[PDB]
Amino acid sequence: GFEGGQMPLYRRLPKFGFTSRKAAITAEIRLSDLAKVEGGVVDLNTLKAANIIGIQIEFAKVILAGEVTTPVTVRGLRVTKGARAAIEAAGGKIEE
Amino acid sequence: GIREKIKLVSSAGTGHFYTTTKNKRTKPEKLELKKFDPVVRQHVIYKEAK
Amino acid sequence: RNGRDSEAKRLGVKRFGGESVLAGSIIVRQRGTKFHAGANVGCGRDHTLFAKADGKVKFEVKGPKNRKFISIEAE
Amino acid sequence: PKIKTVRGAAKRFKKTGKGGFKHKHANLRHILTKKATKRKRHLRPKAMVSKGDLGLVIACLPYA
RNA sequence: CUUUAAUGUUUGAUGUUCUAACGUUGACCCGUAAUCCGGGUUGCGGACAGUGUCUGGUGGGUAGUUUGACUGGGGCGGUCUCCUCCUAAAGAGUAACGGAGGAGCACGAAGGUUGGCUAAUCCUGGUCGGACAUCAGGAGGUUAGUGCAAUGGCAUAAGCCAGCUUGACUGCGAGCGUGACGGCGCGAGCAGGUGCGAAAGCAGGUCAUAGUGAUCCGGUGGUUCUGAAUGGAAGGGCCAUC
RNA sequence: GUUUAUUAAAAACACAGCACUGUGCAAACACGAAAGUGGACGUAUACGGUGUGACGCCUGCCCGGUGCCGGAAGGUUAAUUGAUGGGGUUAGCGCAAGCGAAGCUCUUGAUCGAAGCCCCGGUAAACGGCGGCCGGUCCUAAGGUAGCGAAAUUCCUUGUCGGGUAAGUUCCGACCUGCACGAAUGGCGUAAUGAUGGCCAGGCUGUCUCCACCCGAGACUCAGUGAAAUUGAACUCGCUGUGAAGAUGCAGUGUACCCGCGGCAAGACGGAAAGACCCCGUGAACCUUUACUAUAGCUUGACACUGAACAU
RNA sequence: GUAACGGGGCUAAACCAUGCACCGAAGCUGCGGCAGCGACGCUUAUGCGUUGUUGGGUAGGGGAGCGUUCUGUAAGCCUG
RNA sequence: AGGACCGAACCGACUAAUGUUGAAAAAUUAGCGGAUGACUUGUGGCUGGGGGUGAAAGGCCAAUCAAACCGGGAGAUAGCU
RNA sequence: UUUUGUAUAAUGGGUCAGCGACUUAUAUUCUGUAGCAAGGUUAACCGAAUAGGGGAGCCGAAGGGAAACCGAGUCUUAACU
Repeated sequence: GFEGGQMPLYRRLPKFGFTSRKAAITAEIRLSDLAKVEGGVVDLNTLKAANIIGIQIEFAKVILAGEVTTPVTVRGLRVTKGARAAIEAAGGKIEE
Repeated sequence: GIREKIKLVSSAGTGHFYTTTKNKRTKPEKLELKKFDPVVRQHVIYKEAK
Repeated sequence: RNGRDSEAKRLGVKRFGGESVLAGSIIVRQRGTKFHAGANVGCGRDHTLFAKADGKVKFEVKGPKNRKFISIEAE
Repeated sequence: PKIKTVRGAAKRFKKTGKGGFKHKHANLRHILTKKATKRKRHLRPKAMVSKGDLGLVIACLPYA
């Protein structure tokens, strides 16, 4: 980053933002991962068992990515509108 | 130089203010103008402050 | 006593007669209105002439004072 | 040893989807009365680092 | 409960006295046939002196350093950022300690809009009137004016005058120009709300181009975005601003 | 007398003398985290520091500035102490915006608080300073006195006049328009002393006109032993030109049979030392100071060690 | 040291104009060879009767190799 | 009597020549200053490097001194050759 | 060698022989190559030890926003053509 004594880009531009501690414990679940779980029911503890999310993740949210082709039960996880439609199109269920 | 900075504060209580300058020596009367307040989305009287 | 100058302003005709222009392109940058504006040409606050419609640049001389006008002809 | 991130750059830049870096604009911190509202409105959004500076930013942010 | 007399009584203070802390590089005894040290007796000082922590002043005694660059060597002098002209070779751009001048502001009207208007100079006649004050007409046609340099512009006036006003608005912005970059600049048009005009429309400051300072640290107003067990709060972010 | 051992011996240092100043003895001061030691087994006729530097005549005026010393009405001022205010939290009340005791808590900072600095006076053998104006007056702290002066000090300058020489930028004497002397960072003289600076004279001379001859040690030859610096390679001439700009080496031309020895130093930008001058490097080291930031030491106060009575 | 045609020398062997000829380079053509970059037709892990064209080079970038010691291949092969 | 005088030893070092790959990393020859004093000299001891010592020249402290020598941090750093 | 420029009278080398200078470690990005492929791969460790186990982890398949948050969208804005 040295520029011959000209004030470099990183010192020339301002700082912005802050780092959230919620983000490190939030995670994202793709639709492909819903069938990798064992038992057919989807939840934080069973996803952790199936190694989809880390041990320290406390919050998860299913998103429309991939395909789901089996009935699946979701509990205790947020779900996007598209992921909700995709889950319910395959005879699934979503619970809060 | 002489001409000092002031703010014109909304009379709608939104806390919105414009910022301008004024020559205090000549024309010392407080400035007052109808300006647009975006918090309430109306034209409102703004009064000199600071 | 004479070691001073100002940064050159890059003024002049940026887009010449007959060339195609998209709307909003500066035609000429100028101190004062050396070129005036005609059809589909707007004058800016610093007298910049820009195209208000997509077309082709045309130069002309009009009026009693033989003043130069920039117009945009819709292609 | 691991490369050490330059933490000032870690605070000044964020990586985007395609690989570019976003940043906040300079000249929007403290002499704001004399500046036109158009200028400040255009400075407020974020911007993408340019080609000439991409190499320097990437050197500074190895783990971005 | 208002006020006001005193002391046992708690620390504040001045003073004087005292001895038991503490000092003695006073005397004598002992350890001890020893100008050290220690103990002891006695005298002289005495809560002073002096030492520890904290604190204001002083402090080249000592220490660590800084004391620019350009530059027809270096130094002394000058300069260093911005705007106008010329050099600059009829697009842009273009150097020298090349030739000449300015800026580091101003204005809530000197901004916006509607309506209206047209200068300098001279000639002639006319009270105080002079070469030059106001008036009347004539020639003249911008030789004026522009808030401040210069260049380029300006009569549809961008110059002058008056009425109403706050668009010196908020979010955005097709598309362009100019920069290595940081950035700078112009911009039709869309949403909101507004001023003037019967209306068409004009208005996102001023005839244009100088009037400026990145980042970090921090101060103020707003914003429940975050808030380290939980609820707050501190602190941080975002917006406006110093 | 001493001094830069190894380019400087002196006008430099020291010195007897003198002045100021500090020091009352567990002295000041110094070496020492300290104990202790020197000062000194001394005691103001002593000891330290500082300056000047025998002796003779002397040593003028100024305390405005810096320093030191003394004294003080008052101003500001640290640590410590913590009056009052503001905010967070929650008991509670609230058909609720919201209010909000106590406790803990963040923040403000009333009051007390020494020296120092501000102010007054002294001190120049402390650091230092010492006029103009018109033929009385402004300014200042005071306006250079005595003595000396082209000087170890005088730029113009080889100042002017004189002495000495045929001829004297040197020397001696006088002068005074002292660029830019001056009185203990001493002024002016001074007999004696000096491997001290300058000038003049007698004597003496190979210093010189101008060199000659001679005696020894090398040089030269012979026998023995046997270095050094330097060195890209050499079949290593002159001139005129040219050329990274001063040619043995290029171009043109001239001269030149091969090789030693004794000599001399014009060139080989000869050898020796990565120039010491100059400049540069955000190089180094030392020294200075009212550069900055610190700090030892000194000094002020508060708390601890640290108590009792008494009076106001 | 001639030293202001490079020299000799030149009254042209100087200058002007006009002609035809010759010399003259690592330029161009001729003959033989090497390499690269392409495009081509037979053809295919391609090369060629072919064809056009390229081939000075510092800093530097890219491609392909030679050789040295050591390890396996290797108790193999060579060697009194 | 004398920090008196001339002058050997002894202590020094003013001038000149030589020498400068020296006889010698400071000397030789000829002259030269002091030479009873603040003299000189032998033996032993003490003062140590931001320190000593200095009749003071930044002099001397083992041929080294505007901060000795040895070992270490250490392959300091060198935008320079 | 260094330079705009060196036969240069600019540096370096007396000659020979031997030695003498882009390395190693760990990260990270790109290129070639090999395996696997919406998957890829293990570290320490165990282990009769280059096997095999070990998926703790790491990168990838989802981005936007300072963030909560939303999500093939999201942010900006009261809202975007």
